[PDB]
Order: sequence, then C-alpha cells, then structure tokens
Amino acid sequence: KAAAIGIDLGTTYSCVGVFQHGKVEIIANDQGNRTTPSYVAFTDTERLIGDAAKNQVALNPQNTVFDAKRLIGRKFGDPVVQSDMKHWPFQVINDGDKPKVQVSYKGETKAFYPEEISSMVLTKMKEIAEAYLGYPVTNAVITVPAYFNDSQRQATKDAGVIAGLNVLRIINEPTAAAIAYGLDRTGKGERNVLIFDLGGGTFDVSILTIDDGIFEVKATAGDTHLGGEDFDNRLVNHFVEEFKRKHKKDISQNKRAVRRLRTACERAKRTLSSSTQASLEIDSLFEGIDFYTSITRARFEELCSDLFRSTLEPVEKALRDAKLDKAQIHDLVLVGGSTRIPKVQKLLQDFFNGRDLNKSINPDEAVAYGAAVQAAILIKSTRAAAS
Ligand SMILES: OC[C@H]1C[C@@H](Nc2ncnc3cccc(OCc4ccccc4)c23)[C@H](O)[C@@H]1O
Ligand SMILES: [Cl-]
Repeated sequence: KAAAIGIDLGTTYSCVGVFQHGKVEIIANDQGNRTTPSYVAFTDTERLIGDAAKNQVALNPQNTVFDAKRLIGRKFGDPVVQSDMKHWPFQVINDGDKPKVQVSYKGETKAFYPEEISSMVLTKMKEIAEAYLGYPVTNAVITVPAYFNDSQRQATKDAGVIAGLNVLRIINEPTAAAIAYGLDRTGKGERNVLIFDLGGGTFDVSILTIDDGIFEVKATAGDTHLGGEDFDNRLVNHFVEEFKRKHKKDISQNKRAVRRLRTACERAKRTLSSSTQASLEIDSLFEGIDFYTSITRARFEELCSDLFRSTLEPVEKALRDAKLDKAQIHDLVLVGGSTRIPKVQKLLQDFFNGRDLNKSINPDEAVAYGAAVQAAILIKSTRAAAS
C-alpha cells in the first residue's frame, strides 16, 4: 500500500512521523532517538549524518556542517548570510551568488549547496522511516517556517527530491502544530491560534486564524538567534565562575573542558525542566580535577531570567501585527523542547491570564506529528483521485 511520512526539517534537529492505524508514530533513529541532529560531517573516510556527525563535531569542527536551514534558498549577498558566516567553523563560498559550503572530504576540497546538505539530513529521515516500516517510503510532507519565502520553499522541496522523496506538500511549521492538536477540526467560525516555538537556536511566534478548517497566517514574530543553546551558555558561564571560586583555575581557554562542560549543562538544564535540582558529574574536567556539583531550578531561572522575559516581547508584537487582544486567542500551542521549561510555561501562562497551554504532544515532535497527519491525508487524497 501507499504510505507517506511527515518530516520536520528543523534548524538544529529533525523529527519524522508516520500516521498509521489511527495513531501517529514518531520514529526513533537506530540510536533510539526520537529526533535527529541536522548535522552532516565529512571525514577522512565517510559522510556522517545525525548523531554520529554531532558527536565528532569538537574533533572535526571545520567539516561538520549544521545550520544549512539558515542558508537554504538564500542569496550569498543576503545580510543574514553575511552575518551568520562570521560564526560558523566551516567555510561558506560564493557561487553565482549562491552560497555553497566548502569542506574537506576524503582528503579533497568539495563544495555543497544548502539543499544538498539538507537532502543528506532528509535521506537519514527517509532511511530511519524505511528501517521502522520495513519497505521504501518516498511520499513525504516537509515543513518549513511560516516566514519562509518562495525561494526558500522551493530549495527545501529540491532537497526532498535530491533525497529521493516525492514532496506531497510543503507546509508551515506552525500550521503542522495546529494540525497535530486538531485545531483545524473545531468546526465553523474563526479559531485564533498562537504558536510558541522555542528551539535550540531560534524562537518563533506565529498567530494563525483557522476559519472552517482553512489556515491563514495573521502574524509572525520572534528572534532568529534565541533558543535553548543560550540557556546552556548561561549555565556554562555560571560553572566556569564556580570552578574559579572553588579551585582558583580558569578553564575557559581549554576548548575540550568548556565543550565537556557545555554538554553537561545542556543535560543538567533538561533535568531541571522536570526536577528542582540537577547535578554535574564531570570526571577530570580540567588539570585532573573532577567537577561534581549541583544547581537548582531557581538558580537556573535566575541565570536565564532576562532571556525568558524576552520571549514575551515577540508575542506582544505578534498580537499587534495580527490586530488581536490577549483574550482573542483561542489556543496556545507549545513547540520546541525549550518550552518544557516551567518558568517559560509560567510566563506564557501568566501573560494569557492563566489560560491552559497545549503541551500534551511532545513539543519537539508536534510539527512532525502534524506533518505525518497531513501526509496521510494527502496520500489518501492522491490515491483516491486515482482509484
Ligand atoms: O534543539 C532542541 C533544543 C530543545 C532543548 N530541550 C530541552 N530543553 C529544556 N528542557 C527539556 C526537557 C526535556 C527534554 C528536552 O529536550 C530533549 C531534546 C533533546 C534534543 C533534541 C530534541 C529534544 C528539553 C535542547 O537542549 C535544545 O536546546
Ligand atoms: Cl519508533
């Protein structure tokens, strides 16, 4: 039979779902993870995609590519492109005003278009889904941010085609989230939805009006450089400082020690979303000194207090652009793992005067969930048109 997948092709991570037997299934990668890093590493012997690629990033920063979504469908002259480049460890070259990522692969200089890199992350998703199902899967719905332009949408589709997928539809990330919560099935009238998407490196606020199951993007706001990784950095600086206080040694200049500490802060942070305390357990952090310490939710919330506050401004702007009051938003949808942070949920909840938030579906997987729902609907429709 004709099966179809839903793929959330995220900036930092990608997720893949399939609607089957009246239920959505989010497919774990061979490593068992329900999301896969949007990383592509070129080494001296092989092309690594997903976790394997991310794991060796410290070791091979120059030829490990991430953030291709920042560059997809963009011109090389784009201001965003020019700014973003200064912060990447891999080379970006200009070809016909089209950005290309130049790396070292099997001892040779090779350049790739952003859609080529994305096509590789989509192949990993196409494969992950085929490993689960037991047969090849090509029909797919791929999601993109609502603000994405036509050039950006075509490049994402181009990546899907290169990856060997028949792209059923390119649908907006916030639309997919609403679909996941079946907000396009509440019947007649207008339904105002606000999507609060906080990722690892981007923040997106989207307001949609769903009238008779039809979706309209009323406003889009956010920070392209704000997310989970900033909270991580706040923890890193707190702990670099703590180390100095405890041992009178500055570990900041040691690339390995700060990377190992960053890794530990990202894990401690996650633990904090579900518990009051989190303990770091780093063996021989710097100069053979183990770093076994603890942090509290309260202290973490303090180290990030201003950052959490900033999320609300984008929300206020979206309300103005959409010409709506706080009371006019029917549903609040959380997307992105960072929305698991209780302070963030509390801040959003307080802003909307105690309104319950849609958070039952995993925030990390809501988009892939909605995309898998749409893929099934479209595949059925395309097939039903045939016979
Ligand atoms: O690129 C994805 C974002 C989301 C962050 N995840 C989380 N942040 C805060 N609390 C969490 C609590 C439980 C689970 C989380 O995320 C798990 C995860 C890890 C990696 C990718 C997707 C989801 C959390 C993650 O650390 C990263 O900053
Ligand atoms: Cl699975």
